[PDB]
Formats: sequence, structure tokens, C-alpha cells
Amino acid sequence: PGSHMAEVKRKIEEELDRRAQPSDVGFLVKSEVLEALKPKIMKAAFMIRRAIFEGRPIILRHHADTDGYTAGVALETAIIPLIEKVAPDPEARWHLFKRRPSRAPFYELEDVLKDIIFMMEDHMRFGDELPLVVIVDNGGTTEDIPAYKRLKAYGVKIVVIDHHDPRDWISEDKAKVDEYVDVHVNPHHVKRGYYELTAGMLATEVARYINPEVEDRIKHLPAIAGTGDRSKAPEFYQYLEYAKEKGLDEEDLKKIAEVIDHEAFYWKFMDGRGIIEEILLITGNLQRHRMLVEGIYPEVKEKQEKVLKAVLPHVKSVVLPNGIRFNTIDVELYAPKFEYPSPGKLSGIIHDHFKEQYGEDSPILTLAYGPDFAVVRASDGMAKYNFDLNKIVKILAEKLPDAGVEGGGHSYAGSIKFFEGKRKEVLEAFAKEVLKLKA
Amino acid sequence: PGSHMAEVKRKIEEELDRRAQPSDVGFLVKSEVLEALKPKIMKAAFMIRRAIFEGRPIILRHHADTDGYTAGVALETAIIPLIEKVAPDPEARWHLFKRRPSRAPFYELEDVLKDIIFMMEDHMRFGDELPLVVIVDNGGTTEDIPAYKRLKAYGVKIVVIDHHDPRDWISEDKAKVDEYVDVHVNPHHVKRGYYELTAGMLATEVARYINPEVEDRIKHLPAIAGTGDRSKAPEFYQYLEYAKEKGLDEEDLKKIAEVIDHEAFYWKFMDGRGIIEEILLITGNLQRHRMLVEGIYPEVKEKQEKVLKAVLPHVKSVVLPNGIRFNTIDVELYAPKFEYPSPGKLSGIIHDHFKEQYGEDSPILTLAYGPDFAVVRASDGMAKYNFDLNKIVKILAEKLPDAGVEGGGHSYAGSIKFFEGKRKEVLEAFAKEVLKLKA
Amino acid sequence: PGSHMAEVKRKIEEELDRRAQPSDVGFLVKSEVLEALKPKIMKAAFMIRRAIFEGRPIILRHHADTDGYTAGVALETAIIPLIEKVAPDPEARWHLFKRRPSRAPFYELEDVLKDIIFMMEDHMRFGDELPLVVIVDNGGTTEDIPAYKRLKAYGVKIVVIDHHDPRDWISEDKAKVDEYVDVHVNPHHVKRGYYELTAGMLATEVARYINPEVEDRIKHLPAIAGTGDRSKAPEFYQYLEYAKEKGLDEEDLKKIAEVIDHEAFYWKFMDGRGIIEEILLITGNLQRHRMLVEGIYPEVKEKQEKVLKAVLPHVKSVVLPNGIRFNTIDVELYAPKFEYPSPGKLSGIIHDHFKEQYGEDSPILTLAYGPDFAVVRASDGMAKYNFDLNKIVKILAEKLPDAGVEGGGHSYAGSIKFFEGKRKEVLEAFAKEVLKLKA
Ligand SMILES: [Mn+2]
Ligand SMILES: [Mn+2]
Ligand SMILES: [Mn+2]
Repeated sequence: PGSHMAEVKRKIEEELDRRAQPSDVGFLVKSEVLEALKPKIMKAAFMIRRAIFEGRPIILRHHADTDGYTAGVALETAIIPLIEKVAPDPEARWHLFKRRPSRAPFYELEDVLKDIIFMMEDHMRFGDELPLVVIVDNGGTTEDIPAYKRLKAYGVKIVVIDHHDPRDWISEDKAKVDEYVDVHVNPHHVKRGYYELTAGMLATEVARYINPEVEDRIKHLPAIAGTGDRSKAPEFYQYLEYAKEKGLDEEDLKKIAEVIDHEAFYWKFMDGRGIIEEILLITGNLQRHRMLVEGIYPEVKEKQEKVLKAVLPHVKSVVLPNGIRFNTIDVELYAPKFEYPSPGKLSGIIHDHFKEQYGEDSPILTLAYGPDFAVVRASDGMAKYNFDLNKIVKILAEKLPDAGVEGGGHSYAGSIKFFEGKRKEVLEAFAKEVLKLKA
Repeated sequence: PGSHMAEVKRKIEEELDRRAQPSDVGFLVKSEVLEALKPKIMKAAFMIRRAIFEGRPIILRHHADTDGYTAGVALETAIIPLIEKVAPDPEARWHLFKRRPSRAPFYELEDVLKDIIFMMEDHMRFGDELPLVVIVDNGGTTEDIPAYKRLKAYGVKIVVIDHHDPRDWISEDKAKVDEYVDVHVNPHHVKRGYYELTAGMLATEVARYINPEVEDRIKHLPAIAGTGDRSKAPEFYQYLEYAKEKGLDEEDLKKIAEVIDHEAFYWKFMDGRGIIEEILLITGNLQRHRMLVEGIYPEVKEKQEKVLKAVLPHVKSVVLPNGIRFNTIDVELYAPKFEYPSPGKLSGIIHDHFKEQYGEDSPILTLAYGPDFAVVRASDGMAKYNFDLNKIVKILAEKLPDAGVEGGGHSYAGSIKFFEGKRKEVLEAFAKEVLKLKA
Repeated sequence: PGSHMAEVKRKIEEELDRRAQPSDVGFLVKSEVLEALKPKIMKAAFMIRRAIFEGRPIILRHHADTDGYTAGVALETAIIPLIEKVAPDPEARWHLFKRRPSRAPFYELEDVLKDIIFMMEDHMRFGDELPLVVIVDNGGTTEDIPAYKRLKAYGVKIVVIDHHDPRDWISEDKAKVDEYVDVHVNPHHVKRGYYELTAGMLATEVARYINPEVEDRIKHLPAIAGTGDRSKAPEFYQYLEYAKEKGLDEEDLKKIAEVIDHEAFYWKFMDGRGIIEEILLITGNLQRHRMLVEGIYPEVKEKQEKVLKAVLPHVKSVVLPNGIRFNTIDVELYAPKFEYPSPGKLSGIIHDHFKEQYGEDSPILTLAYGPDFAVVRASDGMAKYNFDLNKIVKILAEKLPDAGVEGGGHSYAGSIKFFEGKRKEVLEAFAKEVLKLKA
């Protein structure tokens, strides 16, 4: 009776463990970082494959930019075929895998609460198991913990593939966030500061372990992802060779990245299925890829040139006594609100213009502000002055405890929030900290 | 032919009337107000049970706060089992009952128009009857009439369970809104001003008449609802005993209420199914309830403390000649826009702080304003000065006919709207009315 | 084998061509413009009928105002019955036709990207062919081309039924946009400037060619559409007679139009199915139509009167030396934000008031502005001064290249956008251009 069913179940669990084990397929490039991450990469692939083979649903959340979309689509491309080979139902693909972008740089409560409500409905209504959750290009920080506390109330297992700094280290290779997730694939564990190995690179390698058969289809994705995130990693320069083999040079890759970020701005919370795959060149439909990229890119380029031409006259640029070129722009007063490009993207376009004119290695700091936020971008040259945005933000919060100062990101790129009524004081204090920097 | 079908239909209608009659199960507490409301309570339960037994769908709309969610979930908990016992289809639960929160304190046109479009699709596409509409913690005022005029164009029957003042009385126990709905359960009909018998209390009692079998599961809900709405009713202090029996003390209840209001802020238009039931302790899954409340509450507490610490230095507090402590805070300039806590919730947190420091019975008036709105909170002590927000709003509208003044709510708690360009004049006139109050 | 299937397919294509041919049913009114548009009208109907007969889905996009809704519903009313007669499945109606409003006056990227994602899902998941796309009261301009470039990457066929000026003419009867669509029905091709033959007029005639059987049901729709768009066309005054036959006088039509624009404001991205048909009087349910229009219209009228009374004292009206009456109103400072009526609608209500008081033929220019936009309305009297908004906008952009000036619309009605920080300069320059106009 129950003994028959239990003994058969126990054997099924064991055979699932065995079949889920990924092969050691190595990597597409040479990298000591990837080699050091191999055990966690193989564990991630094991967990994903096991969910697939047991008919458990998967939710894949990814950040909504080129690197994130590329990473998410890499994983989807490996997963879907496996789901289709083991499922009798042709609806299984659509039902047992969901990809959802996150516009925020962390797993927002609105996102996780939606994921929980949706998964609980499928559970109660159709008897589905609760899903494996895979978070990509997000998830590896302390800001993600609130979401994970909620998922753990449901016994949900969680895979993270990210390349942002977890920051709060509890040991040499363990961060605070790691206690709330089951496997965390992140270069920062094996080499602190190695942001340049991006989510799309990591995710493509994980995807190869999940399903070695999709290698040839996706091996160029890391070049697209690295272009999106502007990686200067030795791994990236190897990954580029796979794109070249398919006829994509470096300018092609840049156009593709710009197209993805533009289209994703407009489709918002939708996932771009039916479009993103064509842009990323993972279907055999070369003509549709060309029509999309050649149709869209000129439009994107023209918008950027138009907005730059109109906004640039309002950018104040001063060379400070220490040699720093400090640029400021009020993107509430002198930018089109709610339109492409967003303040973040606009600040990048302005910053790039100053880099093209004066050089990336010149010390350039671009501050783009609204009523209650500022986006900050620092050229590589700012490293010569030990510019660290996180340190400056902590300083500002301590000097102005009533101004609601918050944020940061990278030491060289990120954003600040503050109370609108204390903007003048916060930004003047920010400027004083920049003046005081020493070579 | 048609005579066979018609005679059988007529007998089915009569047996439906008979079976729908609820038993007189009394109440969970002693209350002359509930006793006086019994006929309408029994009518509400009759209408709901009848819809269920005829296979008619039900839409339940409720305000999106602790009292409203609690009330809605109380009713759902009684209804779903009955639907499942009479329906052959296991999809009947999901199809023939819908719970939809309303963030507005009235049945907004966007909500009712969506309800009508959705119900008309089910009608035309699947042949469903048009639903019984049950509105809870909303619906009992003149601001709800526009929605009801639209529903009545479709011959829809409407149950209202609310505890806000209908205001526009046409007789001793009948208000203007009552002409547009089929049964209105509201303590104000039998005892004017008795707001402290809240929707979750009322709805739990209605739920017991709908389905006496769920009594033990939901009899603690009124304690949660009353905590959310800060009821000081004699009924509330009895209802608390049912929560104590299940191990929930008064601090537990407060944490639960704070958790609901926090989570509901983030899930927005979603209904929280799969989560809210766990927080409200109506499943047997004690561990999940604990993980959610103990996981979430510290996070909620920390956000409130952080925001309070940052905002408090910007609150102006003056004791006026008449003894009133008048607090003002610009929540556009000195609060985080679009984040938890909302302006309404923030004003409450600031107001509570002033109450803790100076006492609830001291006369405290907290005015939190943005560009074009203000939230007003008056301590019990303000009653000694005959403070009435609705009267003050009428005065302001008459003195400043070009300023677009509108709103009110309770005599002691509510909000004003006005034209941004007349803010100074409106708020200075508001302050003069407060100065002129006499003990 | 493949020869059997291919020969049968070829014959099916030929019989589809034959059956899709519409009858020459003439028109409901006398019109040289319609006569000149007949070949394109018949082509539009051919393409729509062919899609229906082959079981291809149709997406109908329309602008979200009275004229657009009326046009969309006219076409839906003709299409649905044909779909139902040729489809075995009773779900075919719901699956093979979709009507989606567009709030923007062009085919926005957010709309088209959603259409592409949705159509690609149906394609991949259910094997549906890609749809015929029909755009109505939008689509006939250069601002629509980006959407069409994306649709053409998927080989999608596109029908446009619009009455806005394509502007960018490449020959006498061909505009730039025409290269991206398969048939464009627009009076401007055969008579430049003939905006007064509106989308609902055009669409009703197309609908008659699609399905002559629905003529009697929809022949009054053009009167509603023309009322919404305030057409003074000779065709309109004929179309009115069909409304009179059904008991709708000119005041009834105005109430209907005001009701549609009000309700559509609140249901937003939803399509109003189950409601709009009743308001438009195309069902046999006269009582529901009456309850909706008589229930809703007084509420609409009261809102307009209330807002007008409160806002009018803030309108500055000056008669300029040249005789022009120039009205200005700051609708950010002195109007209710986010509520009915929108800035566009509010400007119309203010403008109408000035027209009622001083006459339509008096030269009246109403400028309603926010932080970063302005809505402009010119009475017929402004024609005596050669007022052209598009020319003025070009002038402003050239004089103020750093102010981000954009927009236009009609020579007499439209809107400008600009950078908030250059508002003063843009509006003062706008006012100088108006001062300089000569009779
Ligand atoms: Mn990345
Ligand atoms: Mn309540
Ligand atoms: Mn139109």
C-alpha cells in the first residue's frame, strides 16, 4: 500500500540525483575565476536540471538590461528543450518555465510577492510543486534578503547567478546573503572586485552545464552581454571571438546592446519573448534579426543625438583645482521627463560624450540630478584620486542625518537619493567631498 | 415542453429560498448594535448563500487595509467551502468567486468598470449569470453611488458591509446610498457615530451566518481587524479573548496588522491569496505564519524608525494660545516619495510619536501636506475643542471658492485636496480655523 | 503526397480571393471624397474579409476617444458575425479578434511591442498565423513608422483607416507612411486638409463592405463619431439623419460622446466591451442604453461645471492689439492633477466657454500649460490671422534650440512639449509669435 509507493518514490529521488548530475563540459574561455567557480556552477546546473526532471516549475528573474536579458535568455534556451523532452504535455514549456524581468537592481518586494501569489495559485489550483527560483544579474546582495526571507517561509529553493558585490562578508568566501540562498554563483567570492565577469558570461557557462547541446546556439551571447555591461575582462576578449565566427564585429555588438536597452525600456514588465531571441541571434531567422537591428538602431541613434544636442548646453563642466573635471546637469529641468532615455541612460550618454572629448583616463565625474535623486558616473581616471561613491554617501549621511541620504552602487557608478528639501545641501556637500579628493 | 421547464424552475427558486435561509447563530460577543443589525446581517447572508447555491458568481470588493483584508478574507473563508460542496467542477472555487482590493476609500470608477467588463465577458463567453457584488469596508457612502448607478444598468444585486458614516440621511435609519443597494449592513443606521464596530467585526459575524462551520477558524479575525482600525469598542475588548485563546496577545495583533499594511502596499492591486491567510492565522500552518510575521515585522519596524528619525527634525510643533498642539510637516520636501510609508501612513507615524510623548488626551493636531493635498490627524483631546474636519473643509471651500478645496472624512481624521497654486492660502486659512477653536 | 496538399492549397487561395471580394454597396451619404476613396475602401474590406475566411487573427488598434471607439466598434460589429459563421469553435470570436485602444495619438512602441509579443505567443503556442493589423483613427502619419518597421520584420500586413494629415508627401497621392502599410484609407490622399471626414465615418463605410448585413445596426454610428470629433462636413449633416431615424437628436449625440470620453478615461487600457456597445446603441437593449446615458451624463456635466467654476478665475484673457483674444491658464497650479478632466479636455472646456461667450468666429487662442507642455486651441476666427501651430512650433525650435521644443498637431489644435527649465522663454516666444500675426 503506502510501502509500495514510498519505496518507488525513494528510488525515483535517487535516480533523479544521478540523472541531474551535469557533465564537466569545461568553459568557452580560459579563466582562473571560472575554474574557481566550477563547483558552484555545477551545483547551480544540478539544481536546475533536477527541477526540470521532476517536473517542478522554474521562475527565472533577471535584471532588465542587455547583460540581464542575455543571461536570462541563455538559461531559457538550455532549459526549454529539456522540459520539452521529459514532459508529455506540449503546454509544459509554457507552464513549467517563466522568465520575468526586474527593472530594479534588486529583487523588489512587488516582484517577489507577485511570484509567491502566482506560485501559490498554481500549487493550490493545479497541484504544481512550488518552483525553483533562479535570480540572474540581481540577487547577490543584502538588498535581496527581504525577498528571500519571504520565499523561505514557503520552503523555496533559490539559485543566484550575479556579479555585483555582496558587500557584507561574514568570512573569506561567504557573505550575509549566502545564508538565505542555496547556491550563489558570483566572481566576487573567489576574486573580490571582479565585476567584469558579467551575468551573461556566467549564465551562458551555467547553461552549457544544464544542456551541452545548446552550446553552438548560445556561445556568442557572452560577447553581447559583455558589450552591454562594458566589460574589459580578459575573458571578454576571448568571448568576442565566438561572436566574430558568426559575423558579429564589435560595432554590431554595440548596436545590438543599444537596441535591447531601447526596446526593453518600452516593453517594460513584459519579457520580450518572440523579439529578444531574434535580436540576440539565437534563431535561424537571420533576416528578421537584420530587419529588427537595422530598422531599430538608426532610430535609437537619432534619439540619443537629438537629446544630447538639446541637453549639452545645460551641462556645467568645471575643472577643479585638483584636476578633476566635474560635470553637473539638472535632468528634471533640462531633459524630457518619462521618455527614452531615462535619467540613468541620459547621464551615461552625457558622460560618454565627455569621455570621447577628453579621454576615459582623464578624471571625469558626471553628476545628473533630479528633485530627490542623483546619478553619478566616474571615469577610470577618477581611480587616481581614490574616488569611492559608497564612502562619500556614508560621509554625506553622517554630515546630514536629516536629509534622508541613501544609495551608492559601485565605487565609480551609482545613484544617491535624498529629501527634495535638502537637495542643495546634499549636492553642495557632495561637491565639497570631490574638491577635497587628493591624487 | 416550456411548461415542464417552467414548473421545475419555479420549484427550484422556492427551494433555493428555503435552503438559503441562514440559521440564527447569534454573535461572538454581546452587543446591542449587532442585535439591532441582525435582520440586515441575516439578509446579507441569505443573499450570499443564495448566489452560491444557484451557481451565480460573486465579486467581493474590499478596502486594502488590515480591517478590509480581514473582512474580505473572513467572508471568503465561509463562501469557498459552500461553493465547493455544491459545484461538480473543481474549478468552480476559482471561477465563481473573486476577491479584489480597492486602494481608494470608495468604489472607484476604474474598479467598477473593470468589474462590469469582466462580468460581461464571463456572461457572453461562458453563459455565467451576472454576479452578486459584495462591497466591504467601502460602499456605504454617497461617493459610492456613481458605481452603483452603473451596476444597476446591468440589474446587479449589491450587498454592502461597511462602518463609515453614510452622511446623507433621508430618514432616521435610511441614507441616500441605501436606495442604490439591496442590503446595507452598517452600525451607523442603528447608532449614529458608532464607527468602532469595524468591517472585520461585521464581516466575521456575517460569515458565521453564511457558513456556521467556519466559526472556530475565523473567530479571532475581529481582534485583528479592530487592532488595524484602532477600535476602542466594548465589542472589541470581548473579541480580543478569541485571539488570546489562539496564543495571540495584543502585541502579536499589532505586529500582524503592521505586516498586513506593509505587504499590501507592495502587492498593490493583487489580493495576497496564498499569503494573507497565513498572516491572519486561518490555515493550520503555524510555522509559515511565524516565519512571515517574525521575518517581516522587524523590517517594517526598522523602516518606520528610520523614516521617523529622518523626518521628525522637519516637523514644526507649536502650542497655540488655546492650548492646541499643532504639528505641520511638508511630506513632499521631507519624505521619501513613492516608498513605504505613504503620506497617510507617515502622518500616522508622526502623529503617534506626538501622542506617545504628550498623551492621546492632550489636544494634538497633525497636518501633513504635499503640493495639492493634506492629511489631518486629531487626537481624542481635540474633541474638547469641538474640532470637526468636515465643518472646517466646508468653511475653507466657502472662503476660497477658486482653490478647489475638497475632502474630509472623519471629524478627527481625513484629508484635504486643493489647487497647488492656492496651497499657502488654504493651509493658512486652515490654521486660522484651528486658532479660533474654543474649549 | 506533397503534390496533393499543394494543389489543394493553391485552389483554396484562389477561392479565398474570390469569396473575399466585397460587393459594391455604395455609401450611406453622397460624397465625392468617399467615391474617390472607394478603391482603397474596397481593398481594406477585401483584406479584412480574407483574414476572416482563412481563420487568421485580427488585431484592431484605435485611438481612445469617441471617434476612435465608434470606428473600432463599427468594424468589430461587422467582423465578429463573419468569424462566427466560418469558425466551428465558439471560442473563435474571442480568440481570432482583439480590439485594443491606444491612448496616444500614434501607434506607440509600448502598444506595438505588446502586440508582437502576444501574437508571437499565439503563433508558437497554438500555431496561429500572424494577424492582420488594422489601425483606426491613428496610424496615418510619420510618427507611426517605427511601429510599422517592427511589424514588417514579422511580415505582418497592415490596414490603416485614419483622417489625420500624413504630412510628408512623396507624390500627389502618396505619403512617406504609405510605403510601410498595405492599404491606407484617408481623405487627405484625395482632398488635402479634409479632416472633417472622420474615422468613424470611414470605418462604418468599410464595415458595410466587410459585412453588408450589419448596415441597419451601425448606420447611425457616423453621427456619433462626427459629434465626438466636431465635424462640420457636408457628409456629417447627411449622416445625422440616420441617428434621427433611431430617435437620437443632436443633444442626445453630444451626451453620448461626453459619456464615452468620460467612461474611457476611467477604464483606460481596457476596451469597454459590454459597455461601449450599449452606449453606442448597437444592441437591442434600449433600457440599458438609457440607464447608462441618463445615469452617467448628469455626473459628467456636474464635474465639468464644477471644475470650470473653480478654474475660470485663474484664466488670464487679454485682447491683443491685432484683435486676438489670447487666454492662458496654468493647469499644473490651478487644476486637479490626475482627475477627470485631463489637461487636454480641460483646455477644451475652457476654450468652449470663451467661444460661447464671444463667438466661434471671433479670434480666440487658448493656451493651457503645465511644467513641460502646453495645449493650444484656436477658434475658426484665428484662420483670419493665418494662425498655424506647426509653423509656430518650427519657429520656436529654431529660436530656442536648447529648449527641447516639439509637437504641433493641427494648424488650429494641438500641444507643445519643452524642457521645464525653459518654459518661461518658450511661452513668451509663443506669445510674441501670436502678437505678430496679421489679419
Ligand atoms: Mn550585469
Ligand atoms: Mn475599516
Ligand atoms: Mn478622429
